Amino acid sequence: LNGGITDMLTELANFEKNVSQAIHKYNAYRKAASVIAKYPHKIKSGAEAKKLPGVGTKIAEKIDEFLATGKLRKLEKIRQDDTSSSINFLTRVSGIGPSAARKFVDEGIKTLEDLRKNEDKLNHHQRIGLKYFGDFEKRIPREEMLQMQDIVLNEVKKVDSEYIATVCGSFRRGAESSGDMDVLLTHPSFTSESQPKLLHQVVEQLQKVHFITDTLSKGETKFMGVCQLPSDEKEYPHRRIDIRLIPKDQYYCGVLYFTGSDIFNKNMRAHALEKGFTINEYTIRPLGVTGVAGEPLPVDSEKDIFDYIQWKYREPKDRSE
DNA sequence: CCGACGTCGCATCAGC
DNA sequence: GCTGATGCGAT
DNA sequence: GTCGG
Ligand SMILES: [Mg+2]
Ligand SMILES: [Mg+2]
Ligand code: NA
Ligand code: NA
Repeated sequence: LNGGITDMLTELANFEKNVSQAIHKYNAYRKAASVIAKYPHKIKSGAEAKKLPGVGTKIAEKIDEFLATGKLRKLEKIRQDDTSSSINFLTRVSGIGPSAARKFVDEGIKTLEDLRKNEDKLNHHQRIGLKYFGDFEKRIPREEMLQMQDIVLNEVKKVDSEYIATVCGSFRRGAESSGDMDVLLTHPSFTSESQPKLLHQVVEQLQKVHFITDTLSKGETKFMGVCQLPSDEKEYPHRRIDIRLIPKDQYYCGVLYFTGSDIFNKNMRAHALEKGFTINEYTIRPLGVTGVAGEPLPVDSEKDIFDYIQWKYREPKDRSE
């Protein structure tokens, strides 16, 4: 329908974020690319697009140009630019954002090769991003995700049978593949102000059984790293895994948010707002007579939240929006 | 015309 | 050495 | 870049 338009907008989005360092323009282009991707008609003019929320004058004009010529002069130019295309490209390495990408490129470090020759200039996260550059862009079929979940539940329950662990993200919604694995962890000993080894013990056991292979970051509540399923057949790609330790009374807010989708949480938070409730990742709080958030409300399941805002409990599988 | 546009854990930097 | 700022990746 | 107070 409109793939050349949404690809153009997304390509424009990356340059804003990665090259121009204009995060708000990057979000503007993505919002336009979104509303256009969900629009069930081949767009015939910019004015037609201008009607969607998030498509403004400049994007209307760009669609017009793309439609008359099949390209954008500005995009063609930026694509052929050595500095800018390299800056944009290097940011595909996890841990290299717009600012590290610019410094590298300033000093002639432009490709994954140049990064290979220059490990001493790279921090821990950046080497791991480089090391698994290829793997980190592969998707994870559900079947692998299920084997990954097997290992995670087994090993956590093994460390202490009173842990509760839930694998969230698109996997929880029954998606056919996933980009990474997001595990939320709680324990009856952990509430609000309340060991700082409850997370460490889990990471430890999963390294012990060679499931977790590398660490990007780890503190007392959040872990970010890499894992790989065990292999005379072909080895599995290395995967991103995050592990979060959330207090008991915030756990179900956490589970809901990190189940997504993006848009579902958008809509739900919005519907929530009009019923005079505000839901963040931690709490659901009732907005008082003048806009004052009061106390976090007691929550013991996902359903509890869904009740408060008089919404119908939704299965994770119907949470695209 | 002009400000908002998400918010925060962790790693690491800049400054004292 | 410590403190607060900044960069990054993110439902 | 778009929106909206
Ligand atoms: Mg026990
Ligand atoms: Mg994730
Ligand atoms: Na519009
Ligand atoms: Na990156």
